[PDB]
Amino acid sequence: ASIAQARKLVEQLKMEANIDRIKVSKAAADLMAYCEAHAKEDPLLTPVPASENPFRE
Amino acid sequence: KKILLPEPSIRSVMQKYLEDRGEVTFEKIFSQKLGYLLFRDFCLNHLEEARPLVEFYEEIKKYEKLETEEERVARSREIFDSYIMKELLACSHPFSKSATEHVQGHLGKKQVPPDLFQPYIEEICQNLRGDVFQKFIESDKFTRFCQWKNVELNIHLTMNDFSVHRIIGRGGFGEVYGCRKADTGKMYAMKCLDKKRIKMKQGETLALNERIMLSLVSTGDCPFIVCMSYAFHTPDKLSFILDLMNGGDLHYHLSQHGVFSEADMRFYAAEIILGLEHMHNRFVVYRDLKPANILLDEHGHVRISDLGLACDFSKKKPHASVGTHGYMAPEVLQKGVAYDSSADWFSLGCMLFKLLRGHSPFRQHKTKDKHEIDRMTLAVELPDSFSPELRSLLEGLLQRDVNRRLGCLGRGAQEVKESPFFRSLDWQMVFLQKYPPPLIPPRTKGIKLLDSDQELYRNFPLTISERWQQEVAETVFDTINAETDRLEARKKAKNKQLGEDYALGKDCIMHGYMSKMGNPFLTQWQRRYFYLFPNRLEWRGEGEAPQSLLTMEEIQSVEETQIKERKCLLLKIRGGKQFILQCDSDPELVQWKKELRDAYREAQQLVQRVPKMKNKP
Amino acid sequence: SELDQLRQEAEQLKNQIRDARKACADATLSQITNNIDPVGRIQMRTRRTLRGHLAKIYAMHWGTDSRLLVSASQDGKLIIWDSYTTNKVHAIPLRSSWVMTCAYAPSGNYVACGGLDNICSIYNLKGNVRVSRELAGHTGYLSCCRFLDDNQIVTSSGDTTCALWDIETGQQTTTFTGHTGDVMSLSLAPDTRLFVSGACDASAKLWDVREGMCRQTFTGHESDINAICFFPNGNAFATGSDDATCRLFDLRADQELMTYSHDNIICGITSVSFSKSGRLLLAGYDDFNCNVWDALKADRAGVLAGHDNRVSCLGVTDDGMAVATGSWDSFLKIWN
Ligand SMILES: COCc1noc(CNC(=O)c2cc([C@@H]3NC(=O)N[C@@H](C)[C@H]3C(=O)Nc3ccc4n[nH]cc4c3)ccc2F)n1
Repeated sequence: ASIAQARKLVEQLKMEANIDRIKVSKAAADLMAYCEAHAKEDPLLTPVPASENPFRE
Repeated sequence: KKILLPEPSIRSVMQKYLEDRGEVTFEKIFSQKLGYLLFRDFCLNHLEEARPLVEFYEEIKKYEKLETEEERVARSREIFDSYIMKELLACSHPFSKSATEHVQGHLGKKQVPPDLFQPYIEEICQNLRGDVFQKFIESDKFTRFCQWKNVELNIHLTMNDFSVHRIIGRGGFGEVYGCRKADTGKMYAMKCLDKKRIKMKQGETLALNERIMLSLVSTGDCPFIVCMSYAFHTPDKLSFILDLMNGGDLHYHLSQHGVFSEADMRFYAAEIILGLEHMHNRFVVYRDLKPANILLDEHGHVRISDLGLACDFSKKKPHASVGTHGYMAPEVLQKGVAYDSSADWFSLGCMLFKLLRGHSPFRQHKTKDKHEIDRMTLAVELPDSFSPELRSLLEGLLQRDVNRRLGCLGRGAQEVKESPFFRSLDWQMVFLQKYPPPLIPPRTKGIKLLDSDQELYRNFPLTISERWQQEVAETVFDTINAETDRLEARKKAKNKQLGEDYALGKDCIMHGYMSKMGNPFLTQWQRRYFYLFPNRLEWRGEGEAPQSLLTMEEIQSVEETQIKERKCLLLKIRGGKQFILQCDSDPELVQWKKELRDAYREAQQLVQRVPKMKNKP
Repeated sequence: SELDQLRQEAEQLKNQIRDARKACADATLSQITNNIDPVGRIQMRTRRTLRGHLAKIYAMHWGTDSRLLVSASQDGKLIIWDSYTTNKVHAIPLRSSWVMTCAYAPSGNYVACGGLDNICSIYNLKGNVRVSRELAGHTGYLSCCRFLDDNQIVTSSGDTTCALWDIETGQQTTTFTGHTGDVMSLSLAPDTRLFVSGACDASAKLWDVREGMCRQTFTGHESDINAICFFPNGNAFATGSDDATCRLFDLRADQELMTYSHDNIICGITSVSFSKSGRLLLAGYDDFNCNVWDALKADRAGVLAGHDNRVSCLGVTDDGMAVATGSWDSFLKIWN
């Protein structure tokens, strides 16, 4: 309804449109790589023994 | 037996109960007998700011009860020097220029009427209506007021609440007994009236009217009418709790003592007039004034009783031909002819004549003919032994036309007081019962009803607030406060052994004791202290914390249900469950039903607008 | 008119943003991860059951010590549990009964909460426990709050905005406007320089804490976004929604990568969290169950069935050891 808020909408979309994006193949690799480097430090992925599990006793 | 005061925790429920009805103002609590005594007990003792304001007010009240000017002249100066002059010298006189000058003006001129300090009374209340009354509510004296106001609104009188004694009167519809109220020990009279003998004579209308008539006049404590303090019924009878008059009626004493001299008859006439003035001021025509309806107390003073045939003329004037033949005015006998208080003034003249001559002024030759006694009503020669003052009195009281009847000329009962027959009487001394009474009293079947017949009496139960408070004030009020004070102070001083309150510092809406139902077959009622919050209802036992609750979301409806003839609340839950609650009194039940309803309705309309709290598919 | 060309230019920019995203869809996360071995079946068991709440539980948050946790309940209380022993370290009666969310400060000295009272209350734990600040400013209910440190905190409200607060002064330093619907959740990036929010407008937004501006807007959900959680590395985040699906969004790619759904699941998601490695995505559902998802392959790895009412919140400890689940049945259970 207001003219001032329509300008603010176009300016925000300008900020959202003029960013640097990467290929989804690249973004999907970084994620898949992260899960591999820390899969060993994930007690939910790698079952730790009871002596290191604070809840099994 | 004795009155048991509710715990101080009742303050939470009663205060919201009274505030909902605008009953928590200075005007309404100060003008109540028990309210005044507690508000006074608060100012005089527990607030140095309001101490002089009340003593001044109370001294003015004592000044109003002084009998002679010589007593007012001596007191108007003390009150002036102590509460007016001494304050002006200290610049702390918190009153207007008008009030002060109005009093000093009458002082230097030695004109001291009993209403001298009225301009101060208006302003003393103005000084108390504000901050002092607010601190009073915040004090624990207003808590005790809620404790007393709770027992008043929880009064449910049965025959067990009274120790019935001997019979003291018989009539066509029941008997009157002398009884003692076990609560406070106050001696009363119990007019027990048979519902069966009522329908048999189709007098159901008159029964309800007397109680309505007794209500209109039972305020103000009139010493010359038999007024009502309570009214209740059983499935069989109706009960009126009235002033006790164990001296018999005049009809009996007239037949025992004989005709009364002009001086003895002047006594009864004076006190009977003041009683009529009480009704007439409240728009009530007695219509049935005769010696049988005038009761003597133990000393000989008299009151008018049985307002069955009396009716209100505030809205529409009665025209019916009602009363006792021989005492009815011409306007009354004439059907289709509306009349006012004049009937009582005419009935007074008819009655006063009989006290002098033994027979009604119209009952000639000891006739038992009704159509001849009313005939004479529509001259009436007075004997030669009647003095000119008495002769002029009855002459004005018995005028055929109302345009010339004494007492129907504009000023009301004042026209009868100014009669030269009463020139010797000081009517303030009559009101105060200072005159010596002349006479000192020495010591059917085959009828049913129900359902459609007991709805006529559903509004019959009643309690006069002024009467019950005046009864308690003069009996157990002080004794109960002392025993409750010592009993309350122990729990707290003893709770320091055990140990903060669960309602402070949060958004609690209301809290108090309630009894929730367990297994009904075991009569299992768990008395728990509940806490109502905008979204849940918690409860607990003693010493522990609330370990259970019920959410406003679970609550679907709130209904009232009868369980063993006790008012209970039925909460239906969403999971097909039900929850029953019982309260210690009616005001608690009435409030819990409103708040619970308002809580579950406001909480559910609010949850629907919160995406994280509402229910979804 | 100029108002016309501003609505038209907003459409031409929305198209420009959609084309720029499609130009990056050379492959999918499912295609990329077709080779890595599945995680198998995750079989967790209830280690602790936390009893003490008298009504529905609405939110919980873990302390940095991976041991203490705070919960906000319909009973108008905050209970700080010692998950190792189940003892109640603290029990806080709130000034308002309409609490919705709660948070644990990184240092563990303060806790925060709020709800329909439209206030974010800071509770000092350091000897009594009373309110140290009431953060007023929002014109709607407080849906979520997370401490940056003992002096700053971010909040989300039903007034469609978020805000950053200075705890000492109680001021509303910066506000985050942009959403057109009630904001229901916020998640802080690990580096604390950005945070994401989910609202009832079906969109998520990435915000800069320092600049106070919105950088990116992620659409795709068909209904309200009830939960949101950052991927442990800060380059992605997950969202739960009433449309019965979870969605993963990548920042540098600026679009959706994976949808975690099933024709067998119809109810909405109430909470989301990642295992310490980000491999696993846990989600609390309205059907009383918590589903463990394979964040990389989108398969359903496990189910946490132990609540008799809605699962309203969950959270994975910083050490990834256990996961907590809060329900409308008044209980918090620790799975591991
Ligand atoms: C519910 O309907 C009320 C009603 N409507 O018409 C009627 C007719 N009258 C009666 O039935 C009735 C009458 C009496 C006595 N008979 C009288 O001629 N006058 C009375 C003063 C009366 C009495 O004892 N009055 C009182 C009244 C109060 C007293 N306190 N202490 C002693 C008292 C005496 C006695 C019992 C009676 F039932 N009653």
